[PDB]
Amino acid sequence: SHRKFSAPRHGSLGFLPRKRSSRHRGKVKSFPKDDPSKPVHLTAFLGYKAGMTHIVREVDRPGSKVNKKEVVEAVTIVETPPMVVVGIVGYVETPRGLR
Amino acid sequence: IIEPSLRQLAQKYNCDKMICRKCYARLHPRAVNCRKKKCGHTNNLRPKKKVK
Amino acid sequence: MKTILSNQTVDIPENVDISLKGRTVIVKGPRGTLRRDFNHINVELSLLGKKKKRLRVDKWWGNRKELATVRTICSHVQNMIKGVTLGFRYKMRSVYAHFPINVVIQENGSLVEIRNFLGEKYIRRVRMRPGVACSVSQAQKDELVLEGNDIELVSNSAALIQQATTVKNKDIRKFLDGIYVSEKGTVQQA
Amino acid sequence: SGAKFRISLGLPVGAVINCADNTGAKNLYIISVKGIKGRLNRLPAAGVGDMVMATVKKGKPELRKKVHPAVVIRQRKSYRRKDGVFLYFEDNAGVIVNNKGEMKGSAITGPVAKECADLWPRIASNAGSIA
Amino acid sequence: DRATWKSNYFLKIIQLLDDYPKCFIVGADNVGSKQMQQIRMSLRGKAVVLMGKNTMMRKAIRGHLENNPALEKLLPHIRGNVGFVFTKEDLTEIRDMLLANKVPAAARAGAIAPCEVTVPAQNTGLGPEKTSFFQALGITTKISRGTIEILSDVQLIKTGDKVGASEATLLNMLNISPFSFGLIIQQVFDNGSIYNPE
Amino acid sequence: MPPKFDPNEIKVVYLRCTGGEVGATSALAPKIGPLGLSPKKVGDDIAKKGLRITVKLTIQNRQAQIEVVPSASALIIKALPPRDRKKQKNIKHSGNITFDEIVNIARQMRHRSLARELSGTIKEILGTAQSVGCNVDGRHPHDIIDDINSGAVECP
RNA sequence: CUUCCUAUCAUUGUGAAGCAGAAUUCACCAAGCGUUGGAUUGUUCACCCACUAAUAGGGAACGUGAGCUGGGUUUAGACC
RNA sequence: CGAUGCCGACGCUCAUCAGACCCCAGAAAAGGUGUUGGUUGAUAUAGACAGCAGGACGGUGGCCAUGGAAGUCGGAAUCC
Ligand SMILES: [Zn+2]
Repeated sequence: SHRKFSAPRHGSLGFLPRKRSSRHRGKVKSFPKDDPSKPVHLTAFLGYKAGMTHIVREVDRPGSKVNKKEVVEAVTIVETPPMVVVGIVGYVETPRGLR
Repeated sequence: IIEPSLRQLAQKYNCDKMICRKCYARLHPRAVNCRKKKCGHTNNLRPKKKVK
Repeated sequence: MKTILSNQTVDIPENVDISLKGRTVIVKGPRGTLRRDFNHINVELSLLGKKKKRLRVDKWWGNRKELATVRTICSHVQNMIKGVTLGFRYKMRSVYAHFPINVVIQENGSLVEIRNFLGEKYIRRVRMRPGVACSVSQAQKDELVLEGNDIELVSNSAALIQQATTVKNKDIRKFLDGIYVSEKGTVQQA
Repeated sequence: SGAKFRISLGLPVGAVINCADNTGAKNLYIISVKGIKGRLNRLPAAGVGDMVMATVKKGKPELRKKVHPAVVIRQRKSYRRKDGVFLYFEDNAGVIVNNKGEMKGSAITGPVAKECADLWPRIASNAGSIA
Repeated sequence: DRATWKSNYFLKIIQLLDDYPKCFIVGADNVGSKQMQQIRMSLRGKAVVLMGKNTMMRKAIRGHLENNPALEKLLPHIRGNVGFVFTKEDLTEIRDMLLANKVPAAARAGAIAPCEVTVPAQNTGLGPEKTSFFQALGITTKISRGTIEILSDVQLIKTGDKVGASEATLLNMLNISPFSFGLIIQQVFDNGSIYNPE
Repeated sequence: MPPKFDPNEIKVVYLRCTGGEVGATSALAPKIGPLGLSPKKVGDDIAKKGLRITVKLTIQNRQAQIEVVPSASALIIKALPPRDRKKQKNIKHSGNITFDEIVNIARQMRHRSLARELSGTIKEILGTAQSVGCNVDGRHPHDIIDDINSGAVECP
């Protein structure tokens, strides 16, 4: 037969080798595209997650029922000591892929 | 405000058409066969009904 | 079936020189040059006479659908003759019954912004094809003018701004407004 | 503008909430929240300041035994403002209203959540104290 | 063409030449259906008018057979739509009374304009109406001295210009035309003695 | 005249029906008059056989509705036991209303239509402009279309 | 609890009206995405109260009992 | 997959669902100025079909129906 009552699905199939990661740290899978007008600059950093804490700020979204009032907003604290550059790598485009 | 000539100029593009009774296409005013292959170039055509 | 020959001749004016590399007719007149590529169309083109008096197209052994292109090759060249000597003007009028169409030519010949159409707050901007210049008519209160030396780019670029102002979800035979082509002439005519 | 930032819905269908005005009712019996599209096998829930249909189960014989629109004033489930204070009153509450959005009675006892007073101005006219 | 229609065409023209003593070659140039009705209404009081599509061509087959001789002097002169009028009238009356009428016939849509009209800033006749039909193409005209007065005086009317559906209509109520030819005569047939208007 | 008696050259003419009895148009004299400030009052004066429809040309020289019954014979032939409905009188006459001589008056006054040779061609028109008995008794025009030369020069 | 179909209830793009606007009806490419909470009955089905953009129809051994429930059929006890 | 790796013969067909072999697992009534043949009647040098050159003409909303009908429910009628 058909399902008696319709229903939305559980979970998402777009994430479906649901298993332990081979890595331990994040592996950025696609870096932002370079607009060669801009002066050279890095793209990504490497930080450590410390904990969480509050914050209090104003807000100036025009039209919101929360305009020009306090809001409290849960935040993290990602401690980020300066890294150290040690090596350079060059990549060449190949019809197969990147080398 | 719309003028005499302009209205009949507008009626040329929106109001003087031939319609195909099997697929509801919008043919050019002197056609006796439809244009689309999803009804088979049928020749059952009627003028697009002009307003009151 | 299988007609042994059906040809056509293009008498071209004496102010024009036309050259053709096999099937890439290049026409040059008082206003500029035009290049058109007739490939995958299978017609042999010839050119006869001093000053290039006449262009002669040819077509051997052609069935019906393959025959009716001998004139189409001829007919486009006429538009490449006329478009380069005279130059096309496509006059087009703005019909409005709600309240004014506010068209302003933001640049030389492109970005034809169309405000207050049907009362909308959207600024419908349209970019003309290369080499087609749009000007708001000094001659009449509500007309644009598209001048260009190629019918396909001139005529298409008119259909955009006509089609880019379309009433939606309303009785079309009642909401008669927009921008609709009126006159299809030349730059110098008589 | 029309902001109604999510507040923890705490009265599912079946909630019996004390009436809070002088119409003479004493219990609203929620039947269905108004504006909820729902999912398979989930009771609709009515927050604070949400129009919700209700059938008076104890009070004036005129009112009982028919469906009257209602608005939930005070809810017992601790809901969060958008500044981190979790306000929660002492009892469930409500008030009869027309579907045009204006009261039937003319005297509300007890406080009114600030969420309602921002939404239904007619209720905020008669509110004793917008807590 | 048909057969009976063709034999009737043979029958109608052949009688009218015999019925009225002589017949004139009058130019029946482009003119309205009712506008050329009046051409037949004016010219008939004691005369017969006839327009022929294939009656007029028997001149060739007759000229070879030399009846009412020398039609070869008149066969290829009928380029353009000139015509015959079967009358008991004379050479000067046919010419002048058809000149006098000078029909301002209504034109056609999509035509060409070899003939021009000057457009002065005065009144020629424009009754109860709105200038908006002129305001369509940018011409703005005021109302004074009775009819609507077109204040423009520049040569709006040129040679070979395109005429739209509404364009001939404007010249109709102004009663001006880009085809102002009227009715023109220069050729006469008088019982075998060919003449020109006297 | 139409909106508010605009400043113009009004000499308007319209094709109006139903003289005498009102008919189902529920109007006799005006078609564009009353909104033009030109009263239909004087058009009603002419409105007051034929108990039946006509065609009326009405003239309005800026202030005056001078209604004129057109001199077309058919409009006058009819106007001169009750003439009840659903007839069907074959065709509209009694058979003895002297059709051949009502049309004498018309031939001498109708001079605004239908190209005329000698008056043997107006007689073709005004016997065919008729619809009372359709060209006295019921022989319709069938071979009477050549008399413009053989009964015109012998008409007077 | 998963998937699939389209002969489409709503959503994106569009065609037509006896289409002024609002609501609507006929149709096209179209299955990505949704199609509910309950009283009564074992119920599939049905009929109702309420909200909703709509509360469209179906298939997979009339899906699914070493997945459950056993309410009713359909053993043995009984009563009319 | 053994055999056309013949410089095989004449043709027909564009499919945004092509078609591809007895029993056989390839649907119809009906349509298509898609395309290629056939049959029949015409018209063209008393010259064609187009397009340029004029248009639904006027007495006339004929007379009537009155059901409102100047081309319209519908009328013996319905011509010049
Ligand atoms: Zn079709």
